[PDB]
Amino acid sequence: QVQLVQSGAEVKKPGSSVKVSCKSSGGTSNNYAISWVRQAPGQGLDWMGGISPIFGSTAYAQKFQGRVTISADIFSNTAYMELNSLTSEDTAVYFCARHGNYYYYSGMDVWGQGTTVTVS
Amino acid sequence: NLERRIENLNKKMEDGFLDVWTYNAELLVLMENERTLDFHDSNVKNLYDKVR
Amino acid sequence: HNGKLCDLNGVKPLILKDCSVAGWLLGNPMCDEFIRVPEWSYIVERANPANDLCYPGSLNDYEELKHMLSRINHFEKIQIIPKSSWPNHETSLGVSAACPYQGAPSFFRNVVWLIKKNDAYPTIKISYNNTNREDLLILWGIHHSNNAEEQTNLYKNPITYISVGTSTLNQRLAPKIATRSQVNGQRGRMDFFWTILKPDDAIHFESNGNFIAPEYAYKIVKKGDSTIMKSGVEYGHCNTKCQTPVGAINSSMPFHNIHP
Amino acid sequence: NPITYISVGTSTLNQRLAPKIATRSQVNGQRGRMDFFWTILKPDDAIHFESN
Ligand SMILES: *[C@@H]1O[C@H](CO)[C@@H](O)[C@H](O)[C@H]1NC(C)=O
Ligand SMILES: *[C@@H]1O[C@H](CO)[C@@H](O)[C@H](O)[C@H]1NC(C)=O
Repeated sequence: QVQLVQSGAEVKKPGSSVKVSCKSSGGTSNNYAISWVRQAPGQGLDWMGGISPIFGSTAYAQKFQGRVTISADIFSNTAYMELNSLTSEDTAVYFCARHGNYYYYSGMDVWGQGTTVTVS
Repeated sequence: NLERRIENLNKKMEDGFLDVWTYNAELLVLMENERTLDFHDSNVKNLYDKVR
Repeated sequence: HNGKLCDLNGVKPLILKDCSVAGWLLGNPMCDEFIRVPEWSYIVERANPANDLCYPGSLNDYEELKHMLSRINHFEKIQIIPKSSWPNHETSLGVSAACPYQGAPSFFRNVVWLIKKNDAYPTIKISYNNTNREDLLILWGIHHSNNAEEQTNLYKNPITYISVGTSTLNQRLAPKIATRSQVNGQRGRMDFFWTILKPDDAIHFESNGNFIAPEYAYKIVKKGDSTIMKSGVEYGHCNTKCQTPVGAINSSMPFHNIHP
Repeated sequence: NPITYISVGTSTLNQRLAPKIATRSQVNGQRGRMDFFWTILKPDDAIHFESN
């Protein structure tokens, strides 16, 4: 089975940047799309983007375009998400989620445990 | 015990040659397995084309 | 690569700078930075280090010793024979201008050049039992004089020997009193020797002259993966997982073309 | 004899030895050592031993 293991929780100041990884353990995830979904406290899930590394697609949300950087490592089976220019609105719980195929239309059946980022 | 560099040289030479030949055997098996399965697929397609 | 030497998994390397492995292990006066050395991950040496053996000569099986230092990560130096263990020999006059310390003549610090005392040189019969639980690197030497006048002026005995005996070592030496050319201002030579003393095993030294007696040995307190790096690159105050002589690699690629 | 030697000589071997009379650690209950030497003697070739 494949389990997605993320990095620990991050405490950041405004104006800084946070980099969150998502290591695919128990098998590779280079042939599937790994999305990055955040969840604000008291709000719903929000899509930030994703990367399909062997397929070569790196997608971003239009409300996150130019501010988030999502990259993947296919030799360590790790997908990364770097978010710059942190404000108090960027406080959320950040999930990596593997799709059912190479692209983003399919359901996200494998999820990471989450990474809580608090900006203060 | 005063010939550790030459011993390490011999060990690394023989281990490297075994690694090269292990890589050669494994890669030849993988490549010729692809060529064999594609050869069978081409034979079926070629018989189909001959009848067609 | 970013072209700096880093720490290998958080362990600072031993960067000898202008010192050599022989000057470090024999205790060069121009290497007193490295008298007490913590645990290293790899050894960095220059391609042509200036602080080699200050007195001219050689260290016998120097490359075998450097091969054993690719499997040692930490030395803990101990004084196996103090300088108070030579009451009948002069432990203070054994200096030379080829090993200068702040403009004054000096000598190697891990070994003692024993000169005659009271115009006499009694036969040394000393032993050291390795009561420790790990191996011991013991370095000693022999001084090859220039003429018989130097031999009577330094050791009072014209025909001297050095006998070193362990469980697996049987050594007999004699000085090669001859005419050499001046290397580093000195016409004499010094052949240095090493052995690895096992636990519960003794080393026995016997000589009546030309003895560069050991004072400090090295306890091999940690073994593991190590190397001796030939690199002129400065330290970078950084950590890494892969290190080359020209600079560390921080990537997950299956290949690189940086350094063999 | 306090100062002894061993001289071994063949067509291709020229050997002279002397005992290393010294103090050393006990191995197998003995503080003496024995260095053993070997050679391959060709046909129609003699080996000569000299020692005191
Ligand atoms: C080590 O990796 C870090 C990652 O941030 C990088 O900044 C640094 O330059 C690397 N060091 C070397 C010597 O390549
Ligand atoms: C060194 O000490 C051990 C234990 O103290 C002893 O058994 C051994 O004989 C000694 N080795 C010598 C005298 O070579």
